[PDB]
Amino acid sequence: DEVWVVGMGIVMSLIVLAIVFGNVLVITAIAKFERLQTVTNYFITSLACADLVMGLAVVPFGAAHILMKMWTFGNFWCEFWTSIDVLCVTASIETLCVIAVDRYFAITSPFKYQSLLTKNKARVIILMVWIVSGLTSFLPIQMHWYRATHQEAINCYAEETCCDFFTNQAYAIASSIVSFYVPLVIMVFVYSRVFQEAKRQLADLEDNWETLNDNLKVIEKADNAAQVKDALTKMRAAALDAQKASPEMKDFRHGFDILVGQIDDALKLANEGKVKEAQAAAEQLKTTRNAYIQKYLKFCLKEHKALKTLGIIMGTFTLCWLPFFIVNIVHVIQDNLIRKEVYILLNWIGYVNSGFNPLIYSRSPDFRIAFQELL
Ligand SMILES: C=CCc1ccccc1OC[C@@H](O)CNC(C)C
Repeated sequence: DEVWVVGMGIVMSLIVLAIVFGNVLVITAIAKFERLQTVTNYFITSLACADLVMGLAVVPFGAAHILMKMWTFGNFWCEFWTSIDVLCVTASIETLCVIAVDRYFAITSPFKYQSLLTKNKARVIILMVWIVSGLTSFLPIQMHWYRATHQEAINCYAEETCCDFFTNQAYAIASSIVSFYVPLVIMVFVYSRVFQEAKRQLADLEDNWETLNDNLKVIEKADNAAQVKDALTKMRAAALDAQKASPEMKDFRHGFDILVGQIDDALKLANEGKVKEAQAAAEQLKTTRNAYIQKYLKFCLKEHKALKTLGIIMGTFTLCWLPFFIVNIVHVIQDNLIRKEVYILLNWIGYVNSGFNPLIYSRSPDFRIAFQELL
């Protein structure tokens, strides 16, 4: 008893401070800096604000309730506590779904994400998500929908006792489906499509830079300047195609301008060149692609890091909250399987998850620099 009452208190307090500190840093980095201020970062700010509300008005009260013997704030301020608890989870999972949809709308069809998905549209989307979550969270709790249809619990709904959820079958199933299981399917499908499509765009650019290496390696330094025209004609077309398909747009466009100019110098205007400049210009092309791989690999690595960073967050959320939501479905199909010991523990797993988001953000170099220049 003596060891538990202090160890649990220390653990919960450390979790509270970790959640508040991390989410405050994540919010401040977006809200104060200018380098990282975009629609995806606006959605990140919405998620961080939801998790901050979870760490402020949900986690400490649940910790006090589990640490103490009974509620203390009254029969009211317990409906609000549960409402805010459900709202934070719903507005986190739906914000994650919006993030996945956004990262699908900016990898599949660009030139529209920079024209329609503006700051005003991002604000509208996050407001819509928050209002939808509020409508599906507060309204059932604030009235008789969440009440249980049996008399053992009714003692804990009044007379200033208890704050346990006491799930009723209909509301439990409806909330576990609408709030979590519906967003967790659209979310997973959309993000899996994003990963299936991102590889394709990388593959399209990789092969465009393959039809140049074998072109340069095989045809240029063999013979018959006539076919050097054929290789260079193929080289120009593939270079132009890659050029046709954030400093990325500026840097890549100017980079391909140099490559095309070098290609034209290799094509010359007084042909029969053979050795005097066709091979000499070919060697310079070898420097160009050797100095382009560095930029191209850096960008591909950055995207495969940025996407996997969001993949970890969308994976950490599932691996933390799904164990709880797979138990709520058990409590309705057949009771007496789980007592109120691992139900609290599995629930508290999702509570801890609110602090894992800022640590995952530190993996991204863009966020890490903002964190360092803020502490
Ligand atoms: C289905 C359970 C209620 C619920 C619905 C949607 C999101 C989260 C939900 O519950 C997770 C915890 O917030 C429960 N909170 C009470 C204190 C147990």
